[PDB]
Amino acid sequence: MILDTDYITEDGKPVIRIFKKENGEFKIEYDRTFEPYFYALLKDDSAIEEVKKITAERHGTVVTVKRVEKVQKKFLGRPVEVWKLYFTHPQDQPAIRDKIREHPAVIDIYEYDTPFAKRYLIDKGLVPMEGDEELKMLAFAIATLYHEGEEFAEGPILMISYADEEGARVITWKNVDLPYVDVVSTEREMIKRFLRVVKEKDPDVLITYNGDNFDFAYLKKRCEKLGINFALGRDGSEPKIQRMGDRFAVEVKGRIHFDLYPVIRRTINLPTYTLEAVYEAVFGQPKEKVYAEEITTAWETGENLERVARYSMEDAKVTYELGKEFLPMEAQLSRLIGQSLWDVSRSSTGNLVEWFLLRKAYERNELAPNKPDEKELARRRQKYEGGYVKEPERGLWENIVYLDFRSLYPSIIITHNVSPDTLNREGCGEYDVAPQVGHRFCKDLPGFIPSLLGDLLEERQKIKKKMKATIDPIERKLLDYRQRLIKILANSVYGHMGFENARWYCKECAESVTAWGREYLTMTIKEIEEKYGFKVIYSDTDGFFATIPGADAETVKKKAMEFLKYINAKLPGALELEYEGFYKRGFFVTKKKYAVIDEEGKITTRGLEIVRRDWSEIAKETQARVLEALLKDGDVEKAVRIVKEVTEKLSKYEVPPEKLVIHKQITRDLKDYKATGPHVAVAKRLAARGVKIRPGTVISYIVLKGSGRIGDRAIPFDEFDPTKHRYDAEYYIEKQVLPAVERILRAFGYRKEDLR
DNA sequence: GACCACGGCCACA
DNA sequence: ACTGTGGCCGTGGTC
Ligand SMILES: [Mg+2]
Ligand SMILES: [Mg+2]
Ligand SMILES: [Mg+2]
Ligand SMILES: [Mg+2]
Ligand SMILES: [Mg+2]
Repeated sequence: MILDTDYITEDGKPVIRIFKKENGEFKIEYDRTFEPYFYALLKDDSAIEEVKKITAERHGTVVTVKRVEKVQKKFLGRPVEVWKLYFTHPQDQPAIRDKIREHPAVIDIYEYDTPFAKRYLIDKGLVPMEGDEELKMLAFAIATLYHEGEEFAEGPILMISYADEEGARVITWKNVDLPYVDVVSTEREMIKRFLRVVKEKDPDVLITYNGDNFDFAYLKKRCEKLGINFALGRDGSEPKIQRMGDRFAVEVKGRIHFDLYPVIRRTINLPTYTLEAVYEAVFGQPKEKVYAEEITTAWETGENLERVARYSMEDAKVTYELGKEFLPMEAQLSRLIGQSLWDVSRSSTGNLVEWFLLRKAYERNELAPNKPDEKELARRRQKYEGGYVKEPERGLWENIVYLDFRSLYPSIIITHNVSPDTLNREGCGEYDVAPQVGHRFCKDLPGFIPSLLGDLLEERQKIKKKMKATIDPIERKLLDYRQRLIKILANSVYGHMGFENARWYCKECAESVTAWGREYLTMTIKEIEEKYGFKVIYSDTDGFFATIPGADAETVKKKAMEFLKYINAKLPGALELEYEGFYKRGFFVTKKKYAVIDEEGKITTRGLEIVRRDWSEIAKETQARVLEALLKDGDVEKAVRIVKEVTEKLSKYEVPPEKLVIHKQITRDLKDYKATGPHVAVAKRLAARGVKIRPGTVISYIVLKGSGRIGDRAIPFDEFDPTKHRYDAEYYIEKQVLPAVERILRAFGYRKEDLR
């Protein structure tokens, strides 16, 4: 199983290292033959001699062009004659590429910025994380001595915890009498001890939670001060720091540092992403938090260090469990993209399609288009039309079915051969024409994008079959991961075609896809109402809810089964309207806000406040209860009882203040805010007391009793003292709870007055 | 100083 | 930095 790749230098020449795990043991393959290269497009091939003599400067050494090969690749499906420029070392390309672009006779250079070791995974057609090879893992967290107004890592590391299959344990340089605590003297002896434990266990994966930004950085600083060789690398190297936009990530050569924080950021949507919050969300059991002030006071008085030892042990223990939950799927995603788990677990879904496409393009000798320059980025701000959204037949409904298209946009791309290399291609013998936008798409040959999407969705269906037949339990959920990941990857290809900074940007393709989706959807909505007598209640991009007025459920079910047969014969190619589900009732508020109820009894909520992070828990709780009271029982008078009870509780300040917290993210530099809402009024006051407020910070505030601007009297919930503060009951009654339940109960003639 | 457009956040498909 | 479509509110600007 390939685990990562990099390269070292030997007498100037680069050497690819493939970090594998084969037949139970770690091993390193070395390749001294792979040469670095990029392509160049010339006016006349004669100029190759002027450019083969281009020169530049790096490391006090002159970078020159090794050799040049003339090759034929495709660019936009067209036969193009390009010049392959080889170099001796990867670091030659930055030093000389910009000087090459500016030569008179070069139209453009391509694929000039692909990391050498990632280039290798592609050019050699190798796949990380392939095989049944099981990986030995190890989580670790640290405790620190924090004082306000101190430099980062001014204080020592107090505890180092680690967990795996064998259990959780804490090293610490003070006596705590707990069976899982290993005591040493000095923190230098705990760090060397941790190195001893990691080196002995030789784990394939080191799982942290924000170890990209705290744990490894703190360990580094301490190791510099105490003169410790912090050689976690399987080659004996120290952790390597890379830039991650305005952040950092840490490599451990020969291993996979799997930081769970970015992974869980994208995979789960939570109000706050503390280790304790994420653990409760994922496993249903709560995790207790002890704070830095608690930890420092415990360490310097020597008292109650055992609860700090328990916190550190749990940090590692729960970090191992989340590692086991989130790693296998991310290892399947690594397999799909053809990039290392370290990279993929730190990449956006938008970044990954480029890597997948890059690999496919190389498979098909297709010259990857360059990333856009800033002038083209401005030509790419033209907008287009998206999905059709119907104003819901606002109110409550009976016996409704949801019909949705199977992968509407991929079906469209495949069926009509939508690709930048098929758009308005001249001299074809068969075309399809997009509605409204009128873009013609050649069909003589399958295009780049439709070929991959077909291979992808074909593979996904193969996977799902072998899965349902698989006789191994792990391989089952592995295959389950692969096909689930293929579905997400398929429907990010449309988003790519419209993305500002996408290599295969094609606005004409992107708007042709949405145009076809709107035609097909509004057509089926027309046919189901006219031919079959339904009424479409609400329709977003690729589906709709509908029923037959004053009709049975069995009548709605069977007749809808009929309409599916009728409409799927009318639908061309891979388009397919399917029967997603039946629901006994459903309330529809506005566009993007509804909630339906199974005949088994499960409620599904969409877009309403119940699903919103930035709404108080008391409002979401109470609205939920009002939904159940209606969808489950039609008890319009139980719903009003709920609201009157809740408002009475708030007015008596009887509601737990924990339910009144509002979570809003910071998205930019506070310098750059033009409008200051309450959460950025809190933030600006926090930074004024020296708190790091970066993009991503989840402000969590409460509104205290008073008058005037909400922001002027909102405080962080970190600082709510029920003996020194009264929350603003009037705000949470009148500006949170009532407005949320009222949008629903207005359909039955209830004003906010009727809800007390 | 009542009325409102709207930065700004997050949801949906 | 995957897309477009959309609801909602605290805030300050407006005649
Ligand atoms: Mg790497
Ligand atoms: Mg930490
Ligand atoms: Mg058509
Ligand atoms: Mg955009
Ligand atoms: Mg829909």
